[PDB]
Amino acid sequence: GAMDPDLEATLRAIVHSATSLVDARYGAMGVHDRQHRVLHFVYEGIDEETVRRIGHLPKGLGVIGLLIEDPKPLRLDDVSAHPASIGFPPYHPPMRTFLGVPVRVRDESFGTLYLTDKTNGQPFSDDDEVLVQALAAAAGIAVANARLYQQA
Amino acid sequence: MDPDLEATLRAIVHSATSLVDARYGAMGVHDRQHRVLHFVYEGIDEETVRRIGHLPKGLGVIGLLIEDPKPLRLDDVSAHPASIGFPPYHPPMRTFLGVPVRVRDESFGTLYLTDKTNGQPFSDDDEVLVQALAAAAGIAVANARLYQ
Ligand code: HEM
Ligand code: HEM
Ligand SMILES: [Ca+2]
Repeated sequence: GAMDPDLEATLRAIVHSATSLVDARYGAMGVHDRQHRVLHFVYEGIDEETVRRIGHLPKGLGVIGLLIEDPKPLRLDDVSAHPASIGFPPYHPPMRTFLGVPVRVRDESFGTLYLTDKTNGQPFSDDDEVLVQALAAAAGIAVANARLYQQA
Repeated sequence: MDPDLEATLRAIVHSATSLVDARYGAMGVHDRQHRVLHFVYEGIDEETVRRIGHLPKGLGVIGLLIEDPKPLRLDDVSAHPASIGFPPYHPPMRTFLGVPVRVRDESFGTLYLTDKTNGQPFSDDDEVLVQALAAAAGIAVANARLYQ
């Protein structure tokens, strides 16, 4: 099923603001069920043709997985050099700098919010982290409170 | 009143205020009539709150925001034609950014900030960020409304 439309609008807006305000080239959010299973994937910074070429959506593997069990923020300067990295699939843009956070409400997990490749070639900042966390928290509020499906 | 909602709305106000680096931030939630249902804020000391006495009714620029729900971003709130004025003992405030707190179906209130640091006006960036936070608040309110 498609995401509830208000939830989707809210999540795309949160991803866009996060991406813009930390000056990331790419931004993404995975929306999960309560068991960390990826349900939806919201992103920006990649053109449609490149999206078609990559083909398959992410499974929430590699570095992204770390955000789920160690729910504190993670910054890396060369994300795919991390030993948990699965690697980029064919056609995916190479990415180096990373800032990622879990999306939570209290102790419930709702997904992940992560950004890559700060445009000045610089590492993500402390201020960037704090902002990203606040956005994630807002995202957790949206997902937790989102309208559940209803038959006509 | 609702305590877990109230705490959610306060967290959103805190996020808007601190991230934009405003001195003051508020959210007002109204009924279909416009009776206030929630008014949460930060940046003003309890002593000044008592001095003001009466709660806002949602007039002036806020009223405008209720009437025409779209972002409103001003160098000087007192200079807007729809400005009603501050009551006695209210802290002076000058720069203003307000956005609706809403979902597609309905708008429930207004999230608003004043007096960005160093006397600077609120930016487009600030406005977009506040809209994103407000939207999350809008979902939380909608969910609460859904109570029978
Ligand atoms: C635009 C925002 C995006 C960001 C910030 C992002 C970031 C990342 C990162 C950091 C990794 C893993 C590095 C590692 O652990 O090896 C990854 C892997 C991956 N990405 Fe992306 N990516 C984005 C967009 C996309 C899109 C649009 C697609 C597909 C349409 C995609 C498909 C994949 C796949 C299949 C993997 C392999 C790991 C997995 O299955 O989870 N990505 N991405
Ligand atoms: C701290 C966050 C606050 C902000 C950002 C804020 C801002 C504002 C603004 C922008 C106006 C409209 C001015 C105009 O239209 O000319 C206003 C008016 C008003 N304010 Fe505040 N305010 C805050 C807190 C308070 C508090 C704590 C109270 C007292 C309980 C209060 C009481 C009022 C009253 C009575 C009005 C007159 C208009 C109306 O009734 O809605 N304000 N304030
Ligand atoms: Ca540091």
